[PDB]
Amino acid sequence: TNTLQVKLLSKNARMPERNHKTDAGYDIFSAETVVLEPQEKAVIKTDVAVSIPEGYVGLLTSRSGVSSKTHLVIETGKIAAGYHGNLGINIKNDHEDDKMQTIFLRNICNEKIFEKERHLYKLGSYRIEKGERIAQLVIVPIWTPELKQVEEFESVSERGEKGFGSCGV
Amino acid sequence: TNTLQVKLLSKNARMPERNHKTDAGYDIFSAETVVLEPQEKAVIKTDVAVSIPEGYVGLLTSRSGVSSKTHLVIETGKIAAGYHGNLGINIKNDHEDDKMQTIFLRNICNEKIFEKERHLYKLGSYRIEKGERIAQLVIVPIWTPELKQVEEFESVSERGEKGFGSCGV
Amino acid sequence: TNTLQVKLLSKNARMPERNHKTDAGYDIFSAETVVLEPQEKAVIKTDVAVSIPEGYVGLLTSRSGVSSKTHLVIETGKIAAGYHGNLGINIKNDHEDDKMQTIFLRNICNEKIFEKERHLYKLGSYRIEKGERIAQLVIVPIWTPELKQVEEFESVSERGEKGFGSCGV
Ligand SMILES: O=c1ccn([C@H]2C[C@H](O)[C@@H](COP(=O)(O)O)O2)c(=O)[nH]1
Ligand SMILES: O=c1ccn([C@H]2C[C@H](O)[C@@H](COP(=O)(O)O)O2)c(=O)[nH]1
Ligand SMILES: O=c1ccn([C@H]2C[C@H](O)[C@@H](COP(=O)(O)O)O2)c(=O)[nH]1
Ligand code: NI
Ligand code: NI
Repeated sequence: TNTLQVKLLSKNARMPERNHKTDAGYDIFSAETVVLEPQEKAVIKTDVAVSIPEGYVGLLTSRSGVSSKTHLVIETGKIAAGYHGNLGINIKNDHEDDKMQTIFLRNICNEKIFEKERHLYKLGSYRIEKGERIAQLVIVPIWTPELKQVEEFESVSERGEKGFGSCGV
Repeated sequence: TNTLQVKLLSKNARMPERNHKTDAGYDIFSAETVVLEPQEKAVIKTDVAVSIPEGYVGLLTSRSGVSSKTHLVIETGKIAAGYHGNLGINIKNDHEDDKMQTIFLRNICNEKIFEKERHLYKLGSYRIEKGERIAQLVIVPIWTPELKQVEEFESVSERGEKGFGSCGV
Repeated sequence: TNTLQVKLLSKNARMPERNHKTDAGYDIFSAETVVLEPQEKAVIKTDVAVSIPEGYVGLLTSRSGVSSKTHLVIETGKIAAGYHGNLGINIKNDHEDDKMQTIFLRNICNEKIFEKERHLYKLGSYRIEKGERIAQLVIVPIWTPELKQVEEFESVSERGEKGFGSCGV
């Protein structure tokens, strides 16, 4: 079959988008407005549920814009088949806590947020607005064979017990 | 074929598990007991060898629990076909070194470890116990065609030389 | 078809390599010489363009050597089909800014760079040389079905609305 089922869990949820046939995955939006201070960790709720069929895995991963411009680090989530719960974005503000203060929050593009009401924030703080495009979902097929414990392998390769950790060549 | 070969390299090794037909990959366990101080890097040995056939790649990656609860960051390892050596978990404790001390170690769930014997640790330190479930392996098929150097591409797309780095839209 | 088209954008560009039939992906080289101070972010240009066909995605990802030896963190780039622009390596030097000074730069293998001309650098600084092998590209097939909004899913699974965030079991 060529259909994926999507359940919206609230009015704050936004439907994933795949504009262009050339695009790899689906744009994921935040359903929460959240301020992340330097070094702070959170799981941002999308209020979106997905039904991935067997033989596939979803990759809830970062986008080039947010990750390259800001210190907001998204850990790629392995969305298993059958998981019909709320998709959470595993995020960390990886800006260092330098103990310095500023009156400007930063957006998901590293642009300064101008406010009428003046407030003091810790330098390196970000704000993710409700409805903002911060992640993407890329679904790839998986191979899940039966495991067999062996003492030696059937086919000896030309790479072998090497080579973990090779820099400089 | 629908079989994957697994070699245990020591008695400390633990067999990877795929409970449920709905699960994406295989649970990987640590074979070492290791204390990671803030900002410390290590390669944790599993004492497990795997024989991935050609046309596939293994993804030695994080789990939602450990990564969301703790500052333990696992870099996804690309397990090549033919690599029959020890699978190492590329890990870093990404807690900041604030120079502060505590008498509590943190486990892989960010819970405080209570000890009868009192010791002073640096705040943000974690302990990975031998046998603990800290990673997972997801095997996906790969496309490895022959490369052809061109001056211009055959099919001009509608995405084009764009678009790297787009935030805010 | 079993062919991938590659365009070199400058003389500084280097052709991706896939030595051995056992290897997962293609070795990517830097086209820039760049010094990254602690906590600094950059997008390193490869001056290499690729034409990935539809039904596939490229994974511009780290290698075991650089990532395990150094604090240089590469965020895996999702190279979409049709993207014919310059492939950029999304990188961050994740060494902490301890305010300390040294006369040695570190290479991509964490080895000290010896210089005839003496200079003062911030401790934790790295230098990526033009032509150095720092990344790899692994191409995997993608599933991109049509989306259908539902109120409830057709097939209820045995995993269910669980289980996000499970450590310690
Ligand atoms: O960033 C993430 C990671 C995981 N999950 C969901 C999907 C998985 O099916 C489930 C369990 O994750 P693991 O513990 O298997 O990583 O949690 C998310 O929603 N977001
Ligand atoms: O986290 C990792 C990364 C790599 N490898 C193994 C599998 C690869 O076949 C080999 C070489 O890795 P690269 O240098 O190709 O990344 O090291 C691991 O065991 N764990
Ligand atoms: O590290 C990266 C990430 C992305 N891209 C390119 C490929 C994508 O087609 C395009 C858009 O990226 P996203 O915004 O979709 O992540 O930028 C890179 O060259 N390097
Ligand atoms: Ni990944
Ligand atoms: Ni950090």
